[PDB]
Amino acid sequence: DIFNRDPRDHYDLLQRLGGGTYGEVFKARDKVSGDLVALKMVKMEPDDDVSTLQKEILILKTCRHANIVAYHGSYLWLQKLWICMEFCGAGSLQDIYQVTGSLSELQISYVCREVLQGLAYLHSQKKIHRDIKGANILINDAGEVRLADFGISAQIGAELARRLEFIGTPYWMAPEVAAVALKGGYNELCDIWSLGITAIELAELQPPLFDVHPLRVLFLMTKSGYQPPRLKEKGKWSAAFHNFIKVTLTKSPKKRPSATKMLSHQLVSQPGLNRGLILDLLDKLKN
Ligand SMILES: Cn1cnc2c(-c3cnc(Nc4ccc(N5CCOCC5)cc4)c(C(N)=O)n3)cccc21
Repeated sequence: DIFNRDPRDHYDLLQRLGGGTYGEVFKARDKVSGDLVALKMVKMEPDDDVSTLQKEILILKTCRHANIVAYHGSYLWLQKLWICMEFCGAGSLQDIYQVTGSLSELQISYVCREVLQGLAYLHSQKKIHRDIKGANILINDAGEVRLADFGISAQIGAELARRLEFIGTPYWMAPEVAAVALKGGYNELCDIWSLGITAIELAELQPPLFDVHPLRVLFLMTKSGYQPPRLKEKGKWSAAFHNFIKVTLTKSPKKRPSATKMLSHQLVSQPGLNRGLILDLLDKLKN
């Protein structure tokens, strides 16, 4: 399950794909088969013991869904944990929309249906993703949509920095999460709000209030009179898209619909939503 060797023994490391609080991701090629993979490297600390690593690796290996990037294996070498996973050729939806411009309503509908399928699985497994945003939803060359990981709980190494990162960038978090370090707590329905913000992000190239200082956003979003965000151009979008934003962005978590409930919403249960819509989007990259 966890190899005691340098990942360089089995893989040719190619370009750095990106990074963040979750670690550094590299594109790699299997030396024998020639197949491409992604390797995420995380620096281990004196508290990351192998018993805890073993426990978290078994969860990484058993949490499997078609809409979540598949785990392939792992290596622990010179205080660095490397996680081998499926390679998503087109990168994240953020990498895509920062070239193509805004996604169409149908493209957003398909992405939301695919993400809701992933979230419904994670929630049935008593997990909360807590990291839904365009940069964390990956696309392969076939137009398939996959969550980069199962969220903040998939983090082995530097978990606290990743868990607290939203405080400096809270734009995608539900009001109940933004009320950090207060009595409230939250549940899996915070993921539904984050999916609603993400649908705005794909339509507008940034989440609502992205230009506002993160500490002012935390302050406003948790005020009693906070009005949940809306799409900026009423006319460009249909009544179904406006309603999907209205219900996913319900301020009270006790009134917000579940991932399974959202899967029957008119926007995501409509005919013709398939990977072909994202193949059309990836063709825009060529020009
Ligand atoms: C939280 N979080 C966010 N991202 C991840 C990832 C992660 C990140 N990037 C990936 N690939 C990738 C990135 C960029 C591009 N370019 C294409 C051409 O335009 C420029 C961008 C291509 C592929 C992959 C993967 N599996 O392939 N995974 C892994 C783990 C956690 C994560």
